[PDB]
Amino acid sequence: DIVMSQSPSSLAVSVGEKVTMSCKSSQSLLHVSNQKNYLAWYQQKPGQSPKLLIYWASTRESGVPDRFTGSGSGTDFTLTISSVKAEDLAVYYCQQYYSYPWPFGGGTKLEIK
Amino acid sequence: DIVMSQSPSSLAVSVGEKVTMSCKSSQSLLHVSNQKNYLAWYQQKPGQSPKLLIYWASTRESGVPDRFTGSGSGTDFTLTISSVKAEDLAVYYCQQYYSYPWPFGGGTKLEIK
Amino acid sequence: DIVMSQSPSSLAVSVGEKVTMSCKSSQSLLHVSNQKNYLAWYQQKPGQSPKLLIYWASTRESGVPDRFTGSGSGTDFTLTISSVKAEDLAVYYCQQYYSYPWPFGGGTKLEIK
Amino acid sequence: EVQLVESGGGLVQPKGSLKLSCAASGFIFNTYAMHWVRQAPGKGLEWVARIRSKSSNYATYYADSVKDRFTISRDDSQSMLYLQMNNLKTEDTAMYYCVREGGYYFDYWGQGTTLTVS
Amino acid sequence: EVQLVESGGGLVQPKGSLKLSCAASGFIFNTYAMHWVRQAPGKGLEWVARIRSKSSNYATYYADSVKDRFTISRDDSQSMLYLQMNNLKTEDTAMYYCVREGGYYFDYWGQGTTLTVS
Amino acid sequence: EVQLVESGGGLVQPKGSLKLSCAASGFIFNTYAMHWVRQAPGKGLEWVARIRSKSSNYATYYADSVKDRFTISRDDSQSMLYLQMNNLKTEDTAMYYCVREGGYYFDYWGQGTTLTVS
Amino acid sequence: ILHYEKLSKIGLVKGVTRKYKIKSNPLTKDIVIKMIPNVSNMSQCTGSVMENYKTRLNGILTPIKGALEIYKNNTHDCGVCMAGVAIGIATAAQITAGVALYEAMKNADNINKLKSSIESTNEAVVKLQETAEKTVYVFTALQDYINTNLVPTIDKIPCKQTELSLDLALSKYLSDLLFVFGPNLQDPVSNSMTIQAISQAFGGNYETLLRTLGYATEDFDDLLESDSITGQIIYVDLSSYYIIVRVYFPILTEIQQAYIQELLPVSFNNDNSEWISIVPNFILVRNTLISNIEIGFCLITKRSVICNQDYATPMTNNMRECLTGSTEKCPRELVVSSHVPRFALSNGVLFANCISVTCQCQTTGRAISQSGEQTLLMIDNTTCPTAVLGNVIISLGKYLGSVNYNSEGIAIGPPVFTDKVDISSQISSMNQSLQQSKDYI
Amino acid sequence: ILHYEKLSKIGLVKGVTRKYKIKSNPLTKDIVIKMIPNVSNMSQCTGSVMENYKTRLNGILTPIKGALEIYKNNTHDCGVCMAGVAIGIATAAQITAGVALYEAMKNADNINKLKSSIESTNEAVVKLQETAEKTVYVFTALQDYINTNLVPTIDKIPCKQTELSLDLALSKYLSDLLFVFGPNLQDPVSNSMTIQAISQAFGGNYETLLRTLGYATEDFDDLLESDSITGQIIYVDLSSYYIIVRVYFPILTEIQQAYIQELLPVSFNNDNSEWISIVPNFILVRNTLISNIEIGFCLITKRSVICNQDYATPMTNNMRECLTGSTEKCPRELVVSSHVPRFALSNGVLFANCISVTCQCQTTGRAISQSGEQTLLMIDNTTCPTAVLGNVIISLGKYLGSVNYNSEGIAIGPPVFTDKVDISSQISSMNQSLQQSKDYI
Amino acid sequence: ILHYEKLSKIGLVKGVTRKYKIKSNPLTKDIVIKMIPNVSNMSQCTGSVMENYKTRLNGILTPIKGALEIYKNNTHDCGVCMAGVAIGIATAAQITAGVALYEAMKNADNINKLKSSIESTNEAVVKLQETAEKTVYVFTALQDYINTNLVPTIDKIPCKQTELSLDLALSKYLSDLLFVFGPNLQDPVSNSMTIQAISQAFGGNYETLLRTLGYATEDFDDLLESDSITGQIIYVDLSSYYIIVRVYFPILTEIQQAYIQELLPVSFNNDNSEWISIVPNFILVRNTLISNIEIGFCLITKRSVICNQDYATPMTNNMRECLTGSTEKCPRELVVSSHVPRFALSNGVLFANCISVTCQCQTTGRAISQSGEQTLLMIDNTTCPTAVLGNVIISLGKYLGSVNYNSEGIAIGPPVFTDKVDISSQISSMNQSLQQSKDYI
Ligand SMILES: *[C@@H]1O[C@H](CO)[C@@H](O)[C@H](O)[C@H]1NC(C)=O
Ligand SMILES: *[C@@H]1O[C@H](CO)[C@@H](O)[C@H](O)[C@H]1NC(C)=O
Repeated sequence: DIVMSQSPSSLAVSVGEKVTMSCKSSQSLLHVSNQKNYLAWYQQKPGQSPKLLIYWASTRESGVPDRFTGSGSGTDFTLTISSVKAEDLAVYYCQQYYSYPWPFGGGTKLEIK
Repeated sequence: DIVMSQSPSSLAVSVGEKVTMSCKSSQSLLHVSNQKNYLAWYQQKPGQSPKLLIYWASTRESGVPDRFTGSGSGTDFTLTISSVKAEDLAVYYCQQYYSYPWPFGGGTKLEIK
Repeated sequence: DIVMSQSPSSLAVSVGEKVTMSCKSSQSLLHVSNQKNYLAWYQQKPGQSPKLLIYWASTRESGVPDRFTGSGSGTDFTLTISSVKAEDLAVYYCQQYYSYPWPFGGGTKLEIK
Repeated sequence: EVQLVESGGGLVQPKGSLKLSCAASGFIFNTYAMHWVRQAPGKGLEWVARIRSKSSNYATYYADSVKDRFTISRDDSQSMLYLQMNNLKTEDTAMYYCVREGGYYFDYWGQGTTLTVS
Repeated sequence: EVQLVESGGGLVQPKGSLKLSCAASGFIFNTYAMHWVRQAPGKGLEWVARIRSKSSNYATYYADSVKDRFTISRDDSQSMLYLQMNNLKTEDTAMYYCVREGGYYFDYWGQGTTLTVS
Repeated sequence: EVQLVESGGGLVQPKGSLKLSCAASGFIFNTYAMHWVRQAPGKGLEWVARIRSKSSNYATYYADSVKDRFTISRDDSQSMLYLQMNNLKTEDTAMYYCVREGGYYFDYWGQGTTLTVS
Repeated sequence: ILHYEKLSKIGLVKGVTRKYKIKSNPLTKDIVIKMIPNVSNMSQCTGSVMENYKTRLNGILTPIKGALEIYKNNTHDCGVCMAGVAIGIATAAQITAGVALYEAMKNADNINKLKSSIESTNEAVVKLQETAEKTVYVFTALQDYINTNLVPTIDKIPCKQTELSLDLALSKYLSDLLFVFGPNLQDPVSNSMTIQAISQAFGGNYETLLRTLGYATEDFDDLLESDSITGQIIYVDLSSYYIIVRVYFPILTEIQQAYIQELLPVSFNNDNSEWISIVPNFILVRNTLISNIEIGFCLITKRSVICNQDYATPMTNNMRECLTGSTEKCPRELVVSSHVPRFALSNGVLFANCISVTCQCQTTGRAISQSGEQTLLMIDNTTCPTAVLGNVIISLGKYLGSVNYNSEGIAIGPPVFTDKVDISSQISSMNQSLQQSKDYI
Repeated sequence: ILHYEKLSKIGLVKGVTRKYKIKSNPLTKDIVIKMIPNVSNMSQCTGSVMENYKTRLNGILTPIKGALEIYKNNTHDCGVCMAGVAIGIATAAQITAGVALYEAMKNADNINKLKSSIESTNEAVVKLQETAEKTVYVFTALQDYINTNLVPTIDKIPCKQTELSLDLALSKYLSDLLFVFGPNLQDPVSNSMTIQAISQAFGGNYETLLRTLGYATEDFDDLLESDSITGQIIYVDLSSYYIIVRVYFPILTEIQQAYIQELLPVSFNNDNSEWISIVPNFILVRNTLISNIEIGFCLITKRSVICNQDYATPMTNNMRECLTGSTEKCPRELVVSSHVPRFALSNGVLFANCISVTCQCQTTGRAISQSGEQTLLMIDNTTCPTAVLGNVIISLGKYLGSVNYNSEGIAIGPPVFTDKVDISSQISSMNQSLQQSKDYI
Repeated sequence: ILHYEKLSKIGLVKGVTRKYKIKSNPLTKDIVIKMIPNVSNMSQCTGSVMENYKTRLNGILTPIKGALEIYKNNTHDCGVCMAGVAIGIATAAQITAGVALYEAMKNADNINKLKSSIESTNEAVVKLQETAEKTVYVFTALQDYINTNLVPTIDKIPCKQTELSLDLALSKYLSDLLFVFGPNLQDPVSNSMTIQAISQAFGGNYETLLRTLGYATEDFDDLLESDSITGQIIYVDLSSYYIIVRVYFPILTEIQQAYIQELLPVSFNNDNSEWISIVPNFILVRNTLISNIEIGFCLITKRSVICNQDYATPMTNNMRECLTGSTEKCPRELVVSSHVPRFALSNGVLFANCISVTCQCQTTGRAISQSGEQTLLMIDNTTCPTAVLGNVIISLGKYLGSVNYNSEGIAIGPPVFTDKVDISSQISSMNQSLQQSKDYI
């Protein structure tokens, strides 16, 4: 089993500021043959169901705004928002879907100043 | 199973005339490796046992007169007598010996005018 | 099983004389791959345990004097002493260790004149 | 287009049993694998169970905490997903989500249904 | 040189039994396969049964009409061929021929023996 | 350095039994195969039995004359070799040698012990 | 009767269909090849290299004549009659070649009457036209080099250097010749040696021989590259040092009701892994009979497969059943490399492993998604009129087949390993398991 | 995680460790190759050989242009757009090569404006430098031979001989060319053809092309010998008879956390017999993953293995377990020949089969004896500082590992046979035994 | 102890018997090869191509000297003494070759004293005869071409063309050299490289080297074609650009009580089908021991098999039992092609499949008939004195063996499939059947 960790647990940002959060895995998520990383980023707004943001390491789901960027490789991954709006108030999760038991991360809460 | 058919059932010829009969099979009798046709022509005179005339498609049995000729390939075969004598009064059969159940043809009776 | 024979059974020799004894096997003792002969020569003095003299066809055991020589191949083998001393009063055996049941020879007794 | 609707939640006594249902529409149901994911009040997301399609012989997977108590099943003719839960404990009170797996990642999520054990 | 002589034919009652024999001479008997061929009065030729040599484990073949009623056998020491027939019907009245197979075609034919069922 | 000491010989009645022991020192015992070789009074050498090491599953070999009467065994912890003999005959009176096999030839010989049957 | 839909679902996308044709019905021509040049115009200082060259060439050429004498002594008119006791041991091909060798002897005897004219040629290519019965061509190995290099330089350099240059040229020619005409030539009676190998006696210039003899077309080049143009040595002269060669020119006949089908392999997805089917890539169909073909000996063009011999080989029943629809009997192998083909195009329709490669539709701007339960995706213009795969943008046609292709699954086969050491290890493991099972029995 | 001690005990002595590197990131250059020489200075008696040569060359060159026209007609700007219906059937490599062919068209069009200057060159290597945009090099196939041999001899020999010499030279050039540019070239669209094969249009002199284009280093030679320098034909002219070739120069990138380990096989003793382990001699390790590698397609240097593509292949579980310590799963084969390696040196330590070879110590003068129960013998300077094995006397280092190496035995594997006919026989025997076991069942 | 009657009945007709001989006991000679020509007589306009050629040649030749320095630094008198710690990792062959390299150093040092004379040679072949101790031959790579082509032309053409011609010749020489002496040469210490490969440094003219050194016979040609004549590089000069090579000339020794037997395969009839036995065609017998042989590495002549190394390989017990009479253990394969051998001649006796081919007797005019139960027919003159098979009429001898050959049958073996993909499919099928049988267990 691969253990998933997130940092920071909470972070307060102002409108228009650039923000960055990090996700780490105990083992490499890179596939041997097709060279793909099996990591996903999900967003959950208060009172709503979770929504998929990034499904590969850096591939955006349809309808996601251009300001979200996923990056990284191996065991280190990063989610970056260039300019956080007021509608980005949510909790973000990183998940690995390489193998059983497909665990989620701890989550990172975003706060607006 | 392969079904054998003969044509005509009966035919009346005069002495010195050229005659021809046909045999047909529902499937090809040609062997894949040695390129041989597994068809035989037999002759039966009245009151006598059948006698082998042609054993391959065109190979004459020893003692057969030179005026008998076998020809054809695939599913179509032909027995030709260049000049029928009075001693050719008999019934002719075509047979396939490629596989089970080795059926005989219907037979073609020859009549002398 | 391979049968081993020795010749002569007994032989009387004087001091300083060259002596030669022969051993024969019913089958070849030469190994197919490493080209080695599986024949050994042992010496037994009166009232003592047997001692190994030659272990391959011609290889001397450590401590054996230089005057002992083994030679031969196939089914014919020879033990030669260039100059027999008074201390060579013993019985000599040839043995094959190629396969079961590893039989010894009959033995050759040496006598001093 | 893709729609997942959960039902069957409520309040149960401890050591009881209850079955949750998920109705799917807007896509070909028998092609995809399905998941159940639960979230405790105020806590994070936790994977529960997975069922595969007919081409993979309907292989099922369960989490450690519910390995011998939960059962996941599917009905392709009615396009329905079922989670039967027995020997319920006070640690199982949560919101449950029916999840459509696309590729190997979690593609679509339902609204969720509430289970309370007391 | 090659000679085949048939014997054992005659008149039998319906639902009876009879055994036909074929004596061969002029060739090495245990090398070749043997056949029985029957001809109804005024009709064409019909293959009945085939037996193979010792190198092919004495494999036997029968026609559809006589599959469970006829038995073909051979004796290499006496160079004899036998056809044992049980449950005889009125459709079996015919002339029977012992046939020597050369190559894969029918090489030599005997004189034939008459079976009448009435 | 290499030392082999035999013990246990003596005089026994016919149809009796006796066990001989061989103590080895000066080398690593569990690496080599061991042999017993007997010599009748005034006659030549005769091979008796062979035991192999642990890497060859302790395979044992016996001569024809003692095939069902003798048993060879080894103890690697004590570095000991044993020959148990039953149904002893008057043909077994001889001097016995514990032999260390080096390579495939007989490398080292002991002093020997005397067996008399009368 | 190949089931192309299921094979495509397992990663075997159908390719082009080719015709099958084999050589037959050759015509014959005769040529003379001289292995020693004419040095009469530099004979002032040829030294003694010609005698040494003659000795070496005689030593090379004696065994070939010895081998031909075995069949020449024991053949006569009978219509060709052979003495089997004198020959002793032979194959059928050797006997047929000996019959052909006997047939060529009349023309060889007609040619051999021009020995004086052959010995006096001083050009690289010479036509002997004494009578129409023996109109022949003579090719001399090193005549051009001597005529254009050594002769004009005679008065310029010291001709010790000329002698050394001639010796070096002769030695280089012998070094080239020994690969073909040395002790490797054990059976010169046969007629399976190609014209390209024979041309080593003329410096490897088979174009000159073929252009002097006949004509050139596209079928001529196809015959040349399929090794169908062959030659046979019929006479060796040990005094004038020449050989007589009979060249065979066949024609290509097309075999009716026969074709060769090609399959393109594409990797497919199963259980977070990449797989490739282990299936023959070329299939021969003759009169609805399916078989293998050893295509390494044949020439593959865009429209046909050309061979000098029938190369059909048998196929197991399980492979034949797999090719006709039983996909559970088709073996597969795991992919551990990053360099494998991942999509293919057939009849304007795309077959792609979109789990491992990025597929998206340009018409709508959306990505094309493959479920983890599917092996491949079939893409046509009904769903995506124009697809982009990296740097290529391709428009698509309409798929002919089932409308529910992507909604129907397939049964998978067992994984295999094709390494030779792995084959030995698998054989040992299966034998040990069988021995254990018998031990239980 | 290879268990080197047990593998050495079974006869697999560890060798050197090499790095893994593959080609990537190529740069492009363009050259022009002319297939017909300029004969304007001997045109008094060229005869009519030039017309025949032109006809033959046109027949050779037409199918290549026909094959390129398939992709040139169906490609346009969309950023490359392709018509899949017109193409019909293709592989991924062919589509990528077609994209590259479309990309090269602008430079091809720039070069094609110098047709008059190309047609008038009369040297073997010519630089066209009209503008910096189209600075190109032109190579002519037989210009040097004509300039240095035929022209100066025009007044010395009868020029019928000159015409025959020119014809022979052209025919020899065509004979050399047909191997590469004949009907074997079925797919000219791809870019996998090496520069060495392309240089056959220039007489096989790829050194001149590479020296005129770029530079030479040790990595350049390693790239050249690994078949990483390739070229693609992008334009064919049927009137002036020249081709335009794009040459790719890649760089070698080293793959991180990957290495290749070599094993030296040594025969060992068991039950009065000689045995050799059947184990792969080259093992690829990437991120603690063990796999096979097809090393026949790669170049092996002293410090690295160089390939133009990833050649990793899967390995069975039993072989992986054997390589990690389970010696009872490693197959072995009997030795019946007298020519096998019997000792090896690793880190200054000797591993020798002293049953079959004579080992003795020079320091003490005594022989080194191996028991019949042991497979090999490890010799280092703790027991023998200097060992003599026949005619070689070698001083030894200290072994790193277990102090009780020679006192600990190993478990042996099952014997195997690796002959092809033996493989078929073993398959038949196992099938018959399985059928008998099922018959009992 | 092969059972030839039963093997002939199963289609394996005995052929000729050959002797077995291997190389041994070589003698040594030493030669010097110069890789740079002398251009002192055109040095007016050599330009600057010589400096570039020297730089490229130095880059080529440096790694070989670096590899030789590893063994030259760590070897001394001890009678050859080696430092195993400095060498580190080596094979037995490398150590033996290093001993030979140390042995050649005295003659190398004697030769190296003539450096000034070596540097001043201006002929292709030069004999240095200062003292009988160092009588050596020097071969220069391109001296003949420069002496006979470029120098006499100097006053005729502009010598810019001469410079370009020299550059092209040097580049062509380097292009030829790089195949043998490039980075492929990883281990120059060994002595397994043939004289043909070494001659690439002299333009591929090994005939000149061998003729200048020694003599030529039939055994010389057999040794040359079996790759028994080898050479070893012992000294490299990076200032004058030459190498010193030691050439080994062995002799062929015949192995007693050993022979090689050939079997000719003939198709046979069974159940309206055509079959071919899957049995090795060459069998090695040594002292009544039967084994396989890798004959692809050897040279096959009419009377003997010649190899540079013993190539005996083991054989399974089932195949050995099949070869000694157990015909039920011999595998067979179905024939689906129309091109197979159908008869053979052995000791004047014909073995023919007369079911598939037309056999008739000319003496009586009657056809020869085969029963459908028989595999083959043996034809000799007791039944048919003269047989006609198509266009060949052959008289026959008397068969030695059983008088009742055609009246006695044989037991048949199991059919097999020898295709590689078929092998994988059969392995998978057997494994699945074994798994099912274990599931029942
Ligand atoms: C492609 O375009 C060329 C130039 O217009 C034309 O000659 C040719 O017929 C077209 N089609 C093919 C298949 O080459
Ligand atoms: C070997 O000796 C030479 C000559 O002294 C020296 O240049 C070189 O560095 C030494 N070592 C090696 C590894 O060549």
